[PDB]
Amino acid sequence: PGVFSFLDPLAYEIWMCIVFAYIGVSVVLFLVSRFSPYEFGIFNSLWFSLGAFMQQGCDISPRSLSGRIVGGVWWFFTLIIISSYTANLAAFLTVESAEDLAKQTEIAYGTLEAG
Amino acid sequence: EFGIFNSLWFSLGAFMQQGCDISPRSLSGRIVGGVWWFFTLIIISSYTANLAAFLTVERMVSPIESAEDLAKQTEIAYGTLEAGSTKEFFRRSKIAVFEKMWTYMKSAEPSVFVRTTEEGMIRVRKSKGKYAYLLESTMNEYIEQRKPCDTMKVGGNLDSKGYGIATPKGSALRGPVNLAVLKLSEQGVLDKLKSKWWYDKGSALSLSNVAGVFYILIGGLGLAMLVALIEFCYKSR
Amino acid sequence: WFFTLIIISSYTANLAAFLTVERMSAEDLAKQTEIAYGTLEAG
Amino acid sequence: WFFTLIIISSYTANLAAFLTVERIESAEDLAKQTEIAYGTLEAG
Amino acid sequence: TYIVTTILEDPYVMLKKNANQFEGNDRYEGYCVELAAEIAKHVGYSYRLEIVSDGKYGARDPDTKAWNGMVGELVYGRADVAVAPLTITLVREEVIDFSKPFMSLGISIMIKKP
Amino acid sequence: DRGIQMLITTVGAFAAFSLMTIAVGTDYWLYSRGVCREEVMTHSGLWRTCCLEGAFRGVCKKIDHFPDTAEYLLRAVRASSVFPILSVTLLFFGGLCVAASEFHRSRHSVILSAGIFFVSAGLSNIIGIIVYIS
Repeated sequence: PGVFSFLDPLAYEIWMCIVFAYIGVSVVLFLVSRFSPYEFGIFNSLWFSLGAFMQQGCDISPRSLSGRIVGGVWWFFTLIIISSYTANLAAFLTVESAEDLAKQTEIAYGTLEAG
Repeated sequence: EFGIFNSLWFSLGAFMQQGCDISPRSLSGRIVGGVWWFFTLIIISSYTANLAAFLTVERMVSPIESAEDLAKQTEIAYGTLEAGSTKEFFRRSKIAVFEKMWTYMKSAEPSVFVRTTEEGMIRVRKSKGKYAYLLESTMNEYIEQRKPCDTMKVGGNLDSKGYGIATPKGSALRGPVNLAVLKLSEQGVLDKLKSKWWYDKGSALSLSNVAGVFYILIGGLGLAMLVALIEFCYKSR
Repeated sequence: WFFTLIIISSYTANLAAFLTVERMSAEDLAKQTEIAYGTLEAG
Repeated sequence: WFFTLIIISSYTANLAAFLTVERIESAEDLAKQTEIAYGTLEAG
Repeated sequence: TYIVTTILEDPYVMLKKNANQFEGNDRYEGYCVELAAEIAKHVGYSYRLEIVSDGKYGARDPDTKAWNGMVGELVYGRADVAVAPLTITLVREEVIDFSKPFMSLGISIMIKKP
Repeated sequence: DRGIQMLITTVGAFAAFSLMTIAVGTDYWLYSRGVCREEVMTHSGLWRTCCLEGAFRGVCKKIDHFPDTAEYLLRAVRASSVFPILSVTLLFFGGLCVAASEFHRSRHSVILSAGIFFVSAGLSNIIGIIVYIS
C-alpha cells in the first residue's frame, strides 16, 4: 500500500502542470476582468478557479466576453482531467519469471561453496 | 436576463456541470434546460465510461511468452522455413500443442512458410507484429543482436538439439571429422568462434496522453487576452 | 441528494462494465439444445 | 472539496471494478484453480 | 579435393564485403567457414565450398521420396561433407552420418520487438 | 505601500529574468541514463546532454532532436526551444517597461504593459514545460 496512493492515477508531471495551469488561469481571469468595462479580484479569481476545477461552483461568475472565454476553457480542461482521473483509477482497481531474474544483474546471485 | 449572450453562457455551463449565475423560470424555458441537463448527464457519463473501458482493455492485454499455449491465438501468422528441421519437427510432432500448430500451419493460406531465414525476418519486420518465424534459437539470438533491432525472442526453447557435420553414409571422412570436432571442442575453438560471431557482433496517465487539453487551455487564455485588448480599444474610441 | 449520488455513480459504473466486457465445435453443438441441427433425409 | 472529489471518484472507480470483474467448461478449470476442492468415491 | 556443400546463412556462411575481388572458398566468411577450415586442417584434406543449389537445408519429399538441398547433395554423391548449420535429426541420421554436435540450440519464437 | 510595491516588482522582474535565463543556458534539466559520444548516468539540458560519471565524464555533445506532422511540429518546436526563448524575451521587455516607469511617469500604460508582459512570459513558460515533457 501507500499513504498518498490517491495521486497514482495521474503522473506526477500532470499534477505539477495542473497547479501551474490553475495559477495561470487565475492571474489571466483577474487581469481581463479588472481592466474591462463590463468583483473578480485576484483573490476571488483564485477562489473561483479552485471551485471551477473541483466541480463545486461559486457564488460569482464571469460576465464579460473575454472573462467567459477563460472560464469556458478552464471548465473544459476540468472535465477532461477529472474524467481522466476517475477512468484511470477504475482501470487500476480492475487489473514474474526465472529468465527475468537470469537476465538482470542488479539482484546478486550466488552458489554454495565447495559444491 | 436570457438574452443571446447569457443563453450561450448558461448552456455551456450546464454542459460542463459547473452551474450558472441564473436558471430558467418560465415553463417553456425550464423544459429546454431539463432536456439539456439530461442530455449532458448521458453524454458525460458515456465519455467517462468509455474512457474507463478504453484504458482497461488497453491494460489487461498480455504479451505472449510462448503464446504457442494458444499458438498464434491471433493474426501473428506463425510460420517456419520450408524444407528445414523445424518444419519436419512440426510435421512429425505428436504433442497436442505442436499437432495443433502443424494442422494450422499446413492448411493456413496464404502459406505461412518462407523460403529463407532472411525472408522470415523481413516478414516479421514488415508484418508490424503480424508474423512469427519459428526459427532456431542461435539464428534468433544473432538477429536480435543486430540493427534494426526491432525483433525479439519470446519465451523459452520448444526443444533441444544441435548441429552436426554431415557426411555420406559409408564415407571414410566420418571418423576423422568426429575426432576433429572433439579436438576443436576440447581446445575452446568452437567456444571462441561462437563468441566471435555472436557476442562480438553487438501505470499512471502520462502528460503525453492529455497534452492536447493543455494546449487548448493556454490557447484559450491567449485568445481571451487578445479579445480583452480589442474591447479596450473599441470602448475607448 | 444521496439517492442521486448513488444512482448516477451506478449508471456510470455499470456502463463502464458494459463497454469493457464486449471490448474484451461438434461437442459444443451436442451439449446445447437452443440450436436445432439436422441432416438430409435418405443421405 | 478535495476530500469530496477524491472519495467520490474512488467510489465510482471501485464500483466499476466491482461490476466488471464479476463477469467451468473443462478439465483444466478444476486442475488450474485451488479454491474448489474436488474428490472421488473411495475404492472405485 | 572434396566438395563441401554449404548454405548461405548469417553468420554461419556469408559473402565477404566486395566478394568480386576474391574467388572460390575465399569468397565467403562466417562461423562455418572457419569451422570448415579448422576441420580441413585437422583431417588433412583440400576442399571447395560449394553452395547448395536448391538453397534448402534438406528434406525427403514424401511423394517422390527424393532428398533435396544439402542432404540430397550428400546422399547422391555430389558432395563429400556438409559444414552448414545442419540440425541432427533421426530421419537424416538414417541416410547420412553426423559427427558429435558442434553447437546447441532449440526452436524459438521471434516476434517484432516493437 | 506603493514604494514597497514597486520594490517587489523591481526585485521580482530581475529575479524572474535571471532564473529563466540561467535555466536555458544550463544543461541540468534532466537526469537520465544516456550515452555521450556503455550506458551511464547523464545530465541533459535544452541543448546538450552530458555524462555525470564514466571515462567521458565532463565531455559531452549536442542533443540530436531529429532522428505524421504531429511529431514534426512538436520536435521542431522542441528543437528550436522557441517557447523557453520567448519567455526570456518577454521577461526582458517586461523588465524594461518597469525600469522606464519611473523615468516616464506621464504615461500610465508603461506599467500596465509590464504586467501584461510578465503574464505572457509565464504562459509561454508553461507551454515550454509541456513541450519539453511531451
